Amino acid sequence: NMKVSVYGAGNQNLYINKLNLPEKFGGEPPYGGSRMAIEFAEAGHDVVLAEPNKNIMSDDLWKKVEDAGVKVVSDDVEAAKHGEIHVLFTPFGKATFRIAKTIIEHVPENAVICNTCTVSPVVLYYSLEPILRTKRKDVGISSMHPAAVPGTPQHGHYVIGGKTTDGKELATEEQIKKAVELAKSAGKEAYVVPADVSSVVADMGSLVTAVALSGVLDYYTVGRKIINAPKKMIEQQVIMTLQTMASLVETSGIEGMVKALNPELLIRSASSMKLLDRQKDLDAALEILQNLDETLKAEVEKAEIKPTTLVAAQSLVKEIKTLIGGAAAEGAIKRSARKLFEHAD
Amino acid sequence: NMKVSVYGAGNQNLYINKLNLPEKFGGEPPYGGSRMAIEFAEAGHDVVLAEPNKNIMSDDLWKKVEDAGVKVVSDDVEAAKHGEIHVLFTPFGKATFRIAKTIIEHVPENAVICNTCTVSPVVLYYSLEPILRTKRKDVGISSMHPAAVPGTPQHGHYVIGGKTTDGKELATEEQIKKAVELAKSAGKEAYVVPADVSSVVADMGSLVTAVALSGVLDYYTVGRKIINAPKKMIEQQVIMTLQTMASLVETSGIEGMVKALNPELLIRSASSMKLLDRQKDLDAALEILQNLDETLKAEVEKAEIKPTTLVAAQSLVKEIKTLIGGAAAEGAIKRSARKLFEHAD
Repeated sequence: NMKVSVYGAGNQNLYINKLNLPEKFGGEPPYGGSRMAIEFAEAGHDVVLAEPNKNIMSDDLWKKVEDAGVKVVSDDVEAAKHGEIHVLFTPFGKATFRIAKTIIEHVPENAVICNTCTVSPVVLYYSLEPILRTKRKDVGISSMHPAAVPGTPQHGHYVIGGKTTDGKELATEEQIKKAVELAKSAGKEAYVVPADVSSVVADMGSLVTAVALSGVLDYYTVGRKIINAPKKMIEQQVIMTLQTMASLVETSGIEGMVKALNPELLIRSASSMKLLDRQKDLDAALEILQNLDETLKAEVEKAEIKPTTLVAAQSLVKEIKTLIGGAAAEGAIKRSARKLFEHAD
Repeated sequence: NMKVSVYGAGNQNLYINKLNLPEKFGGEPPYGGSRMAIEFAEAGHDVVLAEPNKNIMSDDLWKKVEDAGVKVVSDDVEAAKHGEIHVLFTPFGKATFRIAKTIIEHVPENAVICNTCTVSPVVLYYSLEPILRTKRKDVGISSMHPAAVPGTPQHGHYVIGGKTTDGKELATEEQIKKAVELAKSAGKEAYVVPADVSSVVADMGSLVTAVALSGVLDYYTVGRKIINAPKKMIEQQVIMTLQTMASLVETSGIEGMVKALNPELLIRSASSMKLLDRQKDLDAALEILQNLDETLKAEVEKAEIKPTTLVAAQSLVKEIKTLIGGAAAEGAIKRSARKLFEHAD
């Protein structure tokens, strides 16, 4: 049994009407934060749900939350005192950071604080870092990311943030094991993933990840089995294309990156790469690029390709450490990681 | 009419046997460099072809080259003196750079030197830069990249490198206009593309570009039409996923990046993104990820996720300029652009 505090019930009007989820995906309301609370309560845990606004959910939905055994409070500090694990199902932007900052002072010894989809745990860690580093060295940052809308049938799993690909531990092993056991007790598959990459595998952007990965693996097969390109050459091409596309969107936006890449041209080039006898990814892609929206094509036409300095980012991280280093290098790196991960502003 | 010099006939055994092109794509031999020479000669241009090794092509294929009106020399310096435009259909690695360095001394005033698929024009420019900057300020670097194997039916176009996304001009407008007119006279579509990105749209890696772009545009549609996510949020997710994937391959290789991303997990997450009623790219991707080669899965299992510091590269370029700047910043940037673009080593 665990003490669990969940923050934010979920905008039910959004799930129900705007996304039309009960019709499009399945399950029944409530969805989101309250649904996670329900599930944790049903797992036999001691669950508190903090929600300042009782209007975001029908009274009948409230009843289902309480019926599950969840204690509903409107005071974040009260949930802060309760939980050994704290799950922020809280709005995009300032609100998440305000709540985290509010509870950090009050959570009990060794509590772990977890993001869901509205924030990166790396950025949440940066926002609490002055506190975590002085007054609350015991508190962990992790994630309890559903990577699905809780209450829909797609929700069979949780993404939990562990040690970053840089080796930084944001939470202890104990803390991470608690989060894992929480996900499992609710009948979900638990995935521990490096905390920096959790967003990449769990947010709505995971559509891009999965499509891009499929193109990489397709290219890897052609390169190994048909062209016989050395491993390092295939990797260099992989890095060159994805890094260029990322950096073009970073300076110029989706429209500007499309202006630079030219989909018309891309159809021609990528045609020469039909070398295996079924490449469903390539076929899909060529089709999609052939049928660009006429008004998208019109934005693209008029887009500016802003100044872009195309570089291998890890090599540039290496350069800044050995050339300037110390506190100024760390400052540059934290700002640039923040530019990468920060969800809203 | 133009004087044109092409370097490298093309390994005919490779196109014919190893890639089985006449059977798989069409056309007739010769393919490659000699084929470009043939086509330029047929366009009514004064064409020289430099090839040190007469064994790389059957005597009957040689005959077709000469029959077209191409003058065949085995001396690079002799082709160097001839051409106003110089097309390097030359091997991966040292050989391309050795030839470029050999001809640079001898090409006539205002000549333009062009890469094809074995080299990036940015890296070719770096290798000649001490010369281009002192003795040969008149010489241009561009590309004449077929983005297809010349002699196959897929070859209907040329990618020509113009001003870089950073604003650097590697060749004059005159020089670029010559290259364009060359491509057109051969009946090809001419695409002028920023020279830094030419590789990304023209090399074998353009498979990854086209697949990844299709996932980006799919995600852009869901985000605009279904989720109603603000434009900047969609872009931030786009940057975050592609930049992470690039940098994971950069430190850890394809196997290590797949170990970090977890395709099993990716199937689950990306499932929640089936929101439009036909997403052929997503469907292809989920399929591909479900059916990973058993021995690929085994490499992935044992792969190391090396230290990776996940950052937005353009933001980090901005940091190095304002923190250190000058000659040390330029050195760091050139090395990191070189790490990105360099095809072989």
